This record gives sequence, C-alpha cells and structure tokens, in this order.
Amino acid sequence: EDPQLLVRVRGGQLRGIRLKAPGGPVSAFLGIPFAEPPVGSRRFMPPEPKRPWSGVLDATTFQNVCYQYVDTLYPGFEGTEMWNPNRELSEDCLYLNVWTPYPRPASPTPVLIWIYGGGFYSGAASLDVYDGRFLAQVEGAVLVSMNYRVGTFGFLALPGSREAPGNVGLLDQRLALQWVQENIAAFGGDPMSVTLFGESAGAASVGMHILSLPSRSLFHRAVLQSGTPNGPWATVSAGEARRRATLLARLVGCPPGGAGGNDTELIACLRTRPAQDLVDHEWHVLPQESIFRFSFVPVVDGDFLSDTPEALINTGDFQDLQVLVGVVKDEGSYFLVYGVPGFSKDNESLISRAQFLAGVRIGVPQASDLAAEAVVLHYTDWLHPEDPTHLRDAMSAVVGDHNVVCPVAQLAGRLAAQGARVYAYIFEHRASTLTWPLWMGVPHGYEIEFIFGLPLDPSLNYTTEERIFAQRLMKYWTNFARTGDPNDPRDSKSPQWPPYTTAAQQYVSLNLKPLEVRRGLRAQTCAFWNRFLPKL
Amino acid sequence: EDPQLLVRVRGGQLRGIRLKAPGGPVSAFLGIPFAEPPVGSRRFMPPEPKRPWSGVLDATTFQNVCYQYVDTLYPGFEGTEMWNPNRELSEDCLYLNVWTPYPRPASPTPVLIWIYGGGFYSGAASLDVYDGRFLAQVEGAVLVSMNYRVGTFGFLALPGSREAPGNVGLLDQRLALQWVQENIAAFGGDPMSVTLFGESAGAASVGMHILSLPSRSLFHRAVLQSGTPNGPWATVSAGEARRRATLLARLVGCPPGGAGGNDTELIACLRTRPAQDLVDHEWHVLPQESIFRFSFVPVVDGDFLSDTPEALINTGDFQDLQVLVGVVKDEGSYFLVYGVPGFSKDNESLISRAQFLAGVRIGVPQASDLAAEAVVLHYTDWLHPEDPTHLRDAMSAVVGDHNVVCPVAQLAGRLAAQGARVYAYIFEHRASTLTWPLWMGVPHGYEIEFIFGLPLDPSLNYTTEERIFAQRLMKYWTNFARTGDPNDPRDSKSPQWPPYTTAAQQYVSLNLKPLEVRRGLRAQTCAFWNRFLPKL
Ligand SMILES: CC[N+](CC)(CCCCCn1c(C)cc(=O)n(CCCCC[N+](CC)(CC)Cc2ccccc2[N+](=O)[O-])c1=O)Cc1ccccc1[N+](=O)[O-]
Ligand SMILES: *[C@@H]1O[C@H](CO)[C@@H](O)[C@H](O)[C@H]1NC(C)=O
Ligand SMILES: *[C@@H]1O[C@H](CO)[C@@H](O)[C@H](O)[C@H]1NC(C)=O
Ligand SMILES: *[C@@H]1O[C@H](CO)[C@@H](O)[C@H](O)[C@H]1NC(C)=O
Ligand SMILES: [Cl-]
Ligand SMILES: [Cl-]
Ligand SMILES: [Cl-]
Ligand SMILES: [Cl-]
Ligand SMILES: [Cl-]
Ligand SMILES: [Cl-]
Ligand SMILES: [Cl-]
Ligand SMILES: [Cl-]
Ligand SMILES: [Cl-]
Ligand SMILES: [Cl-]
Ligand SMILES: [Cl-]
Ligand SMILES: [Cl-]
Ligand SMILES: [Cl-]
Ligand SMILES: [Cl-]
Ligand SMILES: [Cl-]
Repeated sequence: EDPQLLVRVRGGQLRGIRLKAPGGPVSAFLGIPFAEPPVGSRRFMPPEPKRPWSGVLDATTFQNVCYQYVDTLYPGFEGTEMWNPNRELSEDCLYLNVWTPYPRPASPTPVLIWIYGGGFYSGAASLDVYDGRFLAQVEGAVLVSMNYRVGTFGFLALPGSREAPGNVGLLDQRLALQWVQENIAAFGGDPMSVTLFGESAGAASVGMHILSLPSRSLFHRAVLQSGTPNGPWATVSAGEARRRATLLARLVGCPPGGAGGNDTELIACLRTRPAQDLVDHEWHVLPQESIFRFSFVPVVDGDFLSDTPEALINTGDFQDLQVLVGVVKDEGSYFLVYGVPGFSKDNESLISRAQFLAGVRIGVPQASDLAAEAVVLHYTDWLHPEDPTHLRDAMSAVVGDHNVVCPVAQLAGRLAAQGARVYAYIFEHRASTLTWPLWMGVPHGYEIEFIFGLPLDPSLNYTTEERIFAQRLMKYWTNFARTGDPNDPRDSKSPQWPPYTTAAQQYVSLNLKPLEVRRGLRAQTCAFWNRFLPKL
Repeated sequence: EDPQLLVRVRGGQLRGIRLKAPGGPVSAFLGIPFAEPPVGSRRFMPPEPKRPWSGVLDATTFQNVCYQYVDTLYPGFEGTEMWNPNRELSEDCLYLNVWTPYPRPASPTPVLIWIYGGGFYSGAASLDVYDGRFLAQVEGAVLVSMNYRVGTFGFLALPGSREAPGNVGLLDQRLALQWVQENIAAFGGDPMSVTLFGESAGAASVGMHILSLPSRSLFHRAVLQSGTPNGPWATVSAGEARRRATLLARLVGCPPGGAGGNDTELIACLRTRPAQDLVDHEWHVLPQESIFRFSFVPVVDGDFLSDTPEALINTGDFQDLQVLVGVVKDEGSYFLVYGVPGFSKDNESLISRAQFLAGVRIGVPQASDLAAEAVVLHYTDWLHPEDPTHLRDAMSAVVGDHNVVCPVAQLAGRLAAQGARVYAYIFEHRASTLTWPLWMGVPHGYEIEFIFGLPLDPSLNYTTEERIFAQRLMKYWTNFARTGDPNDPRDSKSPQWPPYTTAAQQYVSLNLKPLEVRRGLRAQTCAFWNRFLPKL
C-alpha cells in the first residue's frame, strides 16, 4: 500500500498507479470523473459536477472515449489509426487524467492542461501521443488532460432552446478546469499557475476559453497549436447550427407524429436514438462538398461566445495575457486525401490543372466563383501553370493557409495589437517514424509527439537527434508554462525567441537546427486571405 | 554639284545633304513632303498624296513639327526639354526624312522606318534622339522617319462623319509607308524588307499597322518598344471619342451656341479655331483625374481598327509575322511627377501610405473601388507596409505595369500563341548622362538613345562601355530588320537570344552585362492585371 498513490479530492478518495518513465517513476491518476455521466435525458445538456462517492474510487486505467465517428479511410494504417479511439466508445466519457512526478512535489508545480483536437468530431486523452509521463518526469510538471464530448453529443445545438443550448463540450472542458482549480493542489499542482495547451480543435477551444469571460479565471497562460477560435471551420452561426441539427434530426426520423416546431419534442426524440444512429448521419449535414469542415462545432450563441470570435479578438482587451502560437510546415496535406479527387497517400498525387481547380472548390467550400478565381490566381505559378508537383503542393498550401496558418497569423496580429505577449513558431521537422507519404511533409498534428516527449522512450525507435530535439521542445513549453516566457532564464548563447509583434512580426523555426528567427509569417498570402477575400 | 545627293522620286527631284557621322559620311534627305498640307479645310481630314512639284526640292533641313503641346513642367531641364519641338510648329507638318550611307548603297538595303512616341499628343522626327546618321553609317541601314499629326489635329474624331473620321494621324503614317513603298528604291532601300519600329505611342502605332489590314502590305517585320495597341491608354471607343470631341468643341466656344447636332457644323466651326486654342483646351476633356492618359488617341471606328485591339490580337492569325517587343526597368517612374501628389524629381520622393492609396486612384483612373483595393493589396509589402521607399517604387511599378509592361506581356503572349515569332527584351541600363533623379531608375523612352547609337558620338560624353553597348544594340536591331532574327547569323555561344514562347516565356536583359536569358516576364503580376483584375 503506497501512500503516494492514495489521494483524496473533494468528491472522495482516489487510488492511482505508479508508471515507469525512462528516467524515473511517475504517479498517474487515470479516469477521475469530473462530471455526472451525460447519458439519457442529459444528452446535449451542460455537464453537472460529479456527485461525491464512497470508498476508494479506482483510477488506475483510462476510461472510455467519447462517442465519435471512427476513421475508416485507411484501415490498419498507423497514420490514421494512431488518432482513432484506443478504448471503448461510450456516452459516459467525462473523465480526466493527472500525471505527477514521483513523489509529489515539495512545492506547488505549474499545471499544464491538454485539450485534444480532432475537429470537435473526435479524439481522446487516452491516445498514446498525449502521454504525459515524460513531461511530468523530466520537467517535473503536473499534467492534466480531460475528455470532452465531441460531435453531436457535444455540439448539436438548437440555439435559444434550453434542451440543446450548444457548446456543451466546451462546458465539459470548463468544468474540468474548475475541477483543476478545486482539486489540483492535492496532487502537488499550483492552481495559480495553469497553462492550457491544445492542438487542432483543442487549440481552438483554448482560444475560446480566452474569449469567454467565465473561463478566464481558470487559467493564466495559453498555447494554441495549429488552431484558432476564429476562421472558417471552428464556429458556426446560430442559424447554421439550427439547420444542421434539424437536418440530422430529419434523417434519424425526428420528431414523430406530424413533426411541428417543438424544439423540446425534436431533442426529446433525438435523446432516444442510439448514439450510432446519430454518428451514421453526422457527415451528411455539411452544406457543401468539403474537406476541413466539421458538422458540429462551437456555435456563436451570444452566451459562451458573446460575439463572433473575430469580433471578440478585434475589440478585446488582452493586456494581461501570454500566448504561444504556431503551425506546422504542411497543415493541409492529409486533408487532401479525404475527398479531393486525384489525391491519395499511396502515389505522388500528381494532379492536372482541372483537378486543381476542382480541388480549390472543395478545399475552399464557402468561396464564391470570383473568390475561387482569386485563390487560383494567387496560388498558381504562371511560369509552370500545368506542373503537377507545384499543383499538388499548392493544393496542400491552399487548404493549410486557409484553415490554419492565416487564421493563426490573424490571431497573433490581433492579440499582439491588443497588448498580449505573443510567441510564434513554425514546426518544420518531419518525424523519422512517420508513416504518411513523403509528399505530405509535416502534416497536421505531428508536432504533438515531440511536445509530449515521446522520443525519450527508447523502445519507440526514434533517432537520438529527435530525442534531444524533444527535450528542447519540452524545455520551451515548460519554460513558457512556468514563467510565461519560452526562453531559458539567464542562459543566452542559445539564440533567444523574440515575441511576435505587429511591427517586427518575429517567429522562430522549430526543427533539428538551432533556433532561427524569421519575419513575416506567410505575410503576403495571409494578407490576401485575411484582408482581400472578405471584400469579395 | 554633289552627284550622290541628287535623287529623283515619284513627286520630283530632291537635293540632299552630306552629314558627318563619327565614323564617316552619311546621306540625309530631310523634309520630303509626302502629303498635301492638312491645313485650312483639310484639318481633321485624311491626308492627300503630295502632288508633283517642279524644280529640285531642298532636302537639306528638317521641316516643321506638327502643332502640339509643349512641356512646361520643368523649364530648362534637359529631361523634359529633349522631347520638346526643336523646329517651328505648324499645321503644315507632313514630311519625312531619309538617311542612307555615303555613297548611296549599290544593292538594295533593308529599310527601317521609325514612328516616334509622345502619347499621340507630341513628338517629331527631328528630335536628336531619333537622328538616323549612326544607324546609316555604322550598320549601313536606310532609315526613314515621318511626321504624323498628333493631338486634336490628327486624332479628334466624330466617328462615322465624313469631315472628321478619326485616326487621320495613323493615315498620315500609312501614307508615309506607301511613299516608302514606291520611292525608297531610288535611295537604295529595299521595299521588300521594311521594318517598323517605334516607342510609346509610336510603338502602339506600329501594332495598329499590324492589326489594320490595308497597312499589312507596306511592311514585313515590326518592333514595339514600350507600347502596345492593346491596353488602357492607346485607344478610345467611338462614343468616348465623340464625347471628348464634342466637349472640346463646346469649350472652345464652338457649339456654335446651341449645342451640337450637325457634325458638318461642329467640325466646320472647329476648323476656324487657332491651333493654339485647340492645344490650350485639349487636356480639359479627360474624364477623370489621371496620369498616363491622353485626350485624343486612335479610336475604334470599325474602319482602321475593324474591332477593339484586344479582340483583334485574340482572334488574329499572325503566322507570318516577326515581332520584337520589350520594356525598360521603370516604365512609370516620371509619370508620377505629373500630378500624383508627393512625387517630384528634385527630392527622394518618399511618400506616405495615404499618398500611395490616392496615387493608385490617380494611376489607375478607370479602376473601381474594389479594383483599387486589389491593386493596393498586390503591390503592398505587408512586412513593411509603411516603408516610404517601397511605397514610392511600388507606385512607379503600378503605373509602369498597368500602362506598359503587362500590355506588352499580353501582346507577346497572344502573338506567340497565334504563330508569330516573338523576341522580348527588358532594358535595364540607366544612361550615365541621364538628368532625371536616381529614384526613377531607367525611365520611359530612355533606351532610344542607345538604339539609335548616339553614344558613338564622342561629344555626348558617354562612357566607352556605353559605346560598346550601343553598338551591340544596333547590331541586334539591324540584324532583326535584316533577317527577322536579332541574333548574329555567324556566331555561337554569344549567347543566343531565344524567341518568346508561351511554354518557355524566355526574354533577355539588355544591359552592360552579356545577354542573360530569363523566364516569366512579370508573370504573376501581369496574371493579376490581364486575367483577374478585369473580372472586378
Ligand atoms: C497649361 C497646362 N494645362 C493646360 C493646357 C495642361 C497640363 C499638361 C498635362 C499634364 N499631364 C497629365 C495631367 C497627365 C499625363 O499623363 N501627362 C503626360 C506626361 C508624360 C511624360 C512627358 N514626356 C516629356 C514631354 C516624357 C518625359 C514626353 C514623352 C516622351 C517620350 C515618350 C513618351 C512621352 N509621353 O508619353 O509623354 C501630362 O503631361 C493645364 C490643365 C488644364 C485643364 C485640365 C488639367 C490641366 N492639368 O492637369 O495640368
Ligand atoms: C412540446 O411538447 C411537450 C410535450 O408533448 C408539450 O408539453 C409542450 O407544450 C410542447 N411545446 C410546444 C411549444 O408546443
Ligand atoms: C493515386 O491514387 C488515387 C486513388 O487510388 C487515384 O484516384 C489517382 O488517380 C492516383 N494518381 C495517380 C497519379 O496515379
Ligand atoms: C448641315 O447644315 C447644312 C447647312 O448648310 C445643311 O444644309 C445640311 O443638311 C446639314 N446636315 C445634316 C446632316 O443635317
Ligand atoms: Cl507502462
Ligand atoms: Cl468500468
Ligand atoms: Cl465563419
Ligand atoms: Cl486557368
Ligand atoms: Cl471564403
Ligand atoms: Cl504562393
Ligand atoms: Cl483651304
Ligand atoms: Cl540602288
Ligand atoms: Cl480600353
Ligand atoms: Cl463608351
Ligand atoms: Cl491599408
Ligand atoms: Cl491578388
Ligand atoms: Cl509586386
Ligand atoms: Cl492574356
Ligand atoms: Cl529604382
């Protein structure tokens, strides 16, 4: 009976498990419920705090994954399957995980809260790439990661109705943050130093906790990796969420008996449908044929988001905020194989000019004819307009800039203009273990392995250079979470990382070579996306 | 008494003058009338062939300059004054000049016909930069240059009328070309090798002789230097020419007193106006505040131009044609000091961003609001949007690319696609003797000094390197006129000047350094001007 693995929180006693990290033991508490299961008549509704329990509740193991669509495109392929659920799917998914050094730290340790991505349609904190034993052991951090509801279950909304108010997955996240506030001191964490960091939709979620006043008192510093609250895919209007919800209900046969305009009857009918009945029709409600669009995402309800994210970042007061943002080299690459015809992971995806034009219509689905013409003009090389290599790479660049890079640049420019301290990176290193094809470069979400320190595991067959690289990145992130600055205090000789500013526009490259400072994150192109195309 | 200077043409006998070129004598016949003077009742009317004369006509001096505006902006400044009329101004201007070697050539010599520029409001063949003695002495060419009516006197049009059909300055040029066809064998020229070459409006004129079918039997090869028949400034619609002509008539106090109506009466009244009255009022009729816009230019009458120049170059068959086209480094440089505020030749001309926006509204005067926004987007550097130097150069680039470079790129592309043999250049060398300020670079029309071989004159204080440069350029031009190819027929690894094609898009740089082959003349930017921008 180990006294370090027995911890009492508000709700009751917890039993953890001692895990072996490469450099020493860590304490893990996995599957701590922070909310009553959102099942039955709780579906689509905001979460309620987990009722206290009796005896010792077992957290030695990851709990179930929130119910979600599962990626079937390339069965058996490590590239997709690494992101697929590694546990049972259930609507009783609201649980969080805690990693602490062994033993508990003598003094309160800054806390890191990871919010996973997946486009608000998928993901779990039990995935191997989110393993927090390396950060906890090496940098002494207390790392928390929670499961939140995704897809319809988290985001199906009938705006204005009480039964399906929308954004309840964000409310799951917020409840996990309040749980960290109340209970994290018992694990050795400091509730007064709390850094949220996330990738893809998780990153967007982080931004939204910045823009929602009730969430601002639950965290101090924030990191957005390859995602933003603003931009094309991360939010939907009230009317659009009503359209998608009503259409999905229509596909599952809801409501019955003469239909009507009763919202309580529609959501009452939906709450009796098996989860998979909803997931079956999840993708059918997208308004246009598209990639990098997700059916059920945060809605602008005038509640959790008091206004649109763009308006909130434009007019906000960010004076006391410290943000770290960045992108990867090719953000849009693998999205192309998800239904832009001519693109596959098993060949070079050399495409014709017509295939590139159609690809623009899919990858920028909300673009008008004139806006698509502008995108084609901008991304075409008119010395080699037919060159299939440049057409393919330029398609990847269109998707990546549109959905990620340019929204990140917009967010960093706005936050820096409004008084925030912003740090910007671009992750250029392709993992030696990557199973995706060569032409896709560094794809969406492939920096996460190194931030969490997976290369420090020698059994994972990384390179030694990737091990020291991962250690350096863990130093950057942990330094940021601790001091609000990624640079190592005192030090120097280790070229400094300047803050991103409006005048200088300085960002750094994260790769095997030492830190290289650059100016102008896709400056001309993102001026086109962020400035011109709106006028069209 | 000189046996070489007495020459008989179809109209009568003429006696020329022996001139001293730096390396030997040449024969000059200057002021040969090719047309009955377009004076009195013949104003605005097409030219009539010069009726035969008695005696020996004096060829030894330049004749009058066509009545035209005189540049007052910078009095005493060589930069502007070198283009001003150097002879008496008169409405009886129609005369041409012939240069041949001394003695006159034994066997028929390929003929070069120069059509001067000046935006169809100005110019003359008597200017020092158009002096043909160097091409006659050094390269043995027979060079002809003619005066044609400019301004109201050649281009004022009431389309469809008998009394002022429009384009009579172009008909002046054509009549000179027909005269050359009949009479040039008397001077030793070869009527079956005739190369038109011109600059600015002259270049445009050349292009229109290509697109006008009656002019097609008077020449073989063409050279267009910094001008095109297509594009914003070189043509006006029938209705616009009628609008400008009627407005001018009313401004000179010539309705007479009701409005308008009978075109015989409007033109009859307009013919009673002093020449300087017309010149005084000619700039009043420009529809918007603008630079690089000229009031009276060729009109699309459905007669000389069967269709718009863009239409004719898109649908034409050029299969037997040989064209040489090119631009200079900064085309729009000195247009900016003509009333874009903030631009003068006496300072570094560093401008603010607001001055750049207004400057785009002036330099692209027919652009809509959205089109101007697009121009400002494209030409702004978004790493240094406020940098005054980049904004000044960018303003120059807007005017240059809009009026010259991109029209040349469209013409080159269309002629190449439809089967012409196209050679393309970019003139990068700034004359050491240039009086315009440093920031203007190589301005509009400053390659002509070198093409005509003026640096071979030692009194003009050029460099030796510019002597060699001028010689090399004269060899390219006369090689093209002779063979339809600029390249030295007997040579290898000079290197070679390749023909412009749609696939390769190869052009050469003309400067002090040896020929450098480049691809993609203003490829992306002119893709913006020619392809996208129209759709707004
Ligand atoms: C008293 C002056 N007014 C009344 C008659 C007229 C003002 C003169 C016109 C000013 N202007 C404008 C407004 C636009 C424009 O594009 N240009 C052409 C100038 C380009 C350069 C001129 N040159 C030297 C002579 C080059 C150095 C000639 C040249 C040489 C070789 C190739 C090509 C050229 N070229 O193309 O010109 C221009 O001159 C006053 C008045 C009255 C009513 C309305 C407006 C005015 N005003 O605006 O001044
Ligand atoms: C919706 O249905 C419930 C139960 O059938 C009913 O009590 C309620 O009045 C209905 N709402 C409306 C607006 O008809
Ligand atoms: C690559 O594979 C995809 C799917 O198998 C196919 O649609 C595409 O035509 C292929 N591309 C090439 C260049 O063979
Ligand atoms: C123009 O005016 C004259 C006046 O002598 C008149 O005879 C003639 O018919 C008029 N032309 C037209 C087309 O009306
Ligand atoms: Cl283990
Ligand atoms: Cl269980
Ligand atoms: Cl949006
Ligand atoms: Cl196209
Ligand atoms: Cl769009
Ligand atoms: Cl690009
Ligand atoms: Cl008369
Ligand atoms: Cl002869
Ligand atoms: Cl036009
Ligand atoms: Cl019109
Ligand atoms: Cl601006
Ligand atoms: Cl653009
Ligand atoms: Cl540019
Ligand atoms: Cl074109
Ligand atoms: Cl310059």
